[PDB]
Amino acid sequence: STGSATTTPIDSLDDAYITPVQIGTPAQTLNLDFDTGSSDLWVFSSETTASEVDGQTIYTPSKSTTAKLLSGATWSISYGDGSSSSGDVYTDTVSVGGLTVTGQAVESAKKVSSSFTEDSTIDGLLGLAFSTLNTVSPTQQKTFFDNAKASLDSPVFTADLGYHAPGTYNFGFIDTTAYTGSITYTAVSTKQGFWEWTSTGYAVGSGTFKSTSIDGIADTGTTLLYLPATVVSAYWAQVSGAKSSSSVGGYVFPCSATLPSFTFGVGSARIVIPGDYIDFGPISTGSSSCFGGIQSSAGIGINIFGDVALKAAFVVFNGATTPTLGFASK
Repeated sequence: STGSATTTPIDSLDDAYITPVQIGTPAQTLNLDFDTGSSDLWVFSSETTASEVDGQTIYTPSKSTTAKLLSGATWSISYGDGSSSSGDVYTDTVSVGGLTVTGQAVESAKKVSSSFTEDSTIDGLLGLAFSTLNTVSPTQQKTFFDNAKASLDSPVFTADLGYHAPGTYNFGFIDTTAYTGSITYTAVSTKQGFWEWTSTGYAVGSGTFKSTSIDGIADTGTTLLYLPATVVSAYWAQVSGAKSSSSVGGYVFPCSATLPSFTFGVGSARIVIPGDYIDFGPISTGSSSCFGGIQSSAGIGINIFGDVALKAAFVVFNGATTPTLGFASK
């Protein structure tokens, strides 16, 4: 089997991407944030505290003839941005782009933090990291990809995120029309539950490439590119007037600037992020200070190749017995 679904930016900045997902019988379609940095499929639901729902579409398990309470199971998750959610668990039929999993754990939110409530465009998350990170207790549950893997033509999914435009998540096949050149594959460590890999270095603009190992995670659920402070300082030093602002929470730059590109290494290959992809617009409406798309990871504990980086590439998440990641230009 295969599946193919379009993923769409939630706003004009590409702050996140939503992909329609069919849950239950008859289908209830929710728009979920596919997140290769986490491993829970959770949804706004008929059980979510009413004051914490503001415009989202909810899953109502009582209206699904295939929903079954997973008795005793609870879940609770906290994300790197400080947001969180928790609740109970149903199993139900879940389909993405024509690919169907029966008995998928659908984690029904009883509580969500304010940032979820305040984002009316995201009806939940669909985790695509390794199932060892799944938070369901006392019986850990498998991700959608893990449940589908055996049925797929090839044990892979691909992320093809657009810049200010829709893109595609494919399951079970590699669309050879979706990228240019060849795909360069690189080793993955699953020891932290992430799609964790080592970039071979970077360049700023037309500058010379610096060979240096940068361990980080391919995370479709993180908006920006978070890298060591040395790398980020070297980037922003090429932008007149750019500075790190503790009050804003990162590097800002004059909105009048033209930003240089940023290149990262994948083995001997190179992925170029155009300068425009690094512009996240005014810090507040009408400001001439703009927020940068490359930020320091110093406070996180891990480097994160988020959407800023991934949308410059066609990315293969290879879930073979030994997982690997592939990157191609497009």
